[PDB]
Amino acid sequence: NEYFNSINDSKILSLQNKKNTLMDTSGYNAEVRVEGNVQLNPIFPFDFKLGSSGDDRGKVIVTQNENIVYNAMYESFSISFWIRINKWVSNLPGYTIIDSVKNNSGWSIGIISNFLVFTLKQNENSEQDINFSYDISKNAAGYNKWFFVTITTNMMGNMMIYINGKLIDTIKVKELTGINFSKTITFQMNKIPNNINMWIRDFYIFAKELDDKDINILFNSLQYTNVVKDYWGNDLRYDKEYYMINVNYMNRYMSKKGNGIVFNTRKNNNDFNEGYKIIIKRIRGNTNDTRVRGENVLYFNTTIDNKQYSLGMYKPSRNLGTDLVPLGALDQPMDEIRKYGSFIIQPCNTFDYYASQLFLSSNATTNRLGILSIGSYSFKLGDDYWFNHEYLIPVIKIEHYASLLESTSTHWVFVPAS
Repeated sequence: NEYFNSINDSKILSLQNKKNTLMDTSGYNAEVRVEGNVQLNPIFPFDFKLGSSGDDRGKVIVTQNENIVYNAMYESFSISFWIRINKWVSNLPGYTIIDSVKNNSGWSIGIISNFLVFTLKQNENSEQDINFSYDISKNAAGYNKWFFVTITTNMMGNMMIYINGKLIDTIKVKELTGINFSKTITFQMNKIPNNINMWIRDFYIFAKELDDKDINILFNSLQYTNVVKDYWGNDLRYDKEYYMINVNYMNRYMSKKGNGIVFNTRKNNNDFNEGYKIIIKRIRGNTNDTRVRGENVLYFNTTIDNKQYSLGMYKPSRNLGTDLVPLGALDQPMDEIRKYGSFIIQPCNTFDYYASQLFLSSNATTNRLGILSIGSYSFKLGDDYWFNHEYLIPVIKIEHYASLLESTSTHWVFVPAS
């Protein structure tokens, strides 16, 4: 795969984490100082963490050698990295997160409100910037997911910004005389006059202008595709409590009536703190390392009252439709769970969310009998006696699901109860 090699040749700075230490694996060997409280993840993705807290707070400084800066100080360059910010609310005040400016000239990345802005500066008067705005409708609880930023900048060409491989906003670079690029880049959360976290990982800078096919290769090479992710982009894990949500129904939480699992309307969308939680339990794995991966056969438990149930098929009070059968909370032994409560997970990640599809399994094997979806149906549950009622329920389509195989009503996400 030379495509990958051709890009790496142009790499002037590669801020990676090896041996539990931040360093420059570019080969040009930059200086990396780690001041303050900077958590460093031992587990992949070997990310490093920073805060907005006062006093001793995290600071990472990187100093590049004069020779290699001077050459690339006026031509073409790109910046690419993974970022995550927790409680990135829409009313958030302005912050500078990554900054590379010495004497009123350079480049600077910052976040304010629903915007992540990238400024280019020459002097104290004039400055040209590009930004990415997050869709507040889709992210009422805050844009708290991991996302991969890529900024290409050609000095007499174009200055574009990418998120997750998708081009977002693009503007024309202005005449910038007297623009001196600093030899220092500082990762630190500094407020702007008039408690959040930030995770960074794989901060690369290139000496050329990367194209669409290059960016998207980079994006895809820099993730484990077969590791299913939670809502925020972290490795989805077994034996961990999550809130199970359908992509088409982000304003519903999970509840129970009789044997039936029923979805209900969230009171608010500040937090995800509502309804019953589930735990994912493993059955069959190509690997056995706590992480949930594609083609793993699995099942779901959940503690409702002081009992613990497992999600599994049941016979509804009347027929809901052809080949259609509801999923519910059942107190069933492992033999029943293998017949009627096992699923095969497949990751499905888009620009909007990190989700997954769930296929009904045949006797806990990877052979597929159906697909887990969601719908509103009229039947009896619990104390219901006189009339049928409409319930929004999880439902498995059996045998013929090629239609639903592409529907976003089959995309499920998992939000931790942290």
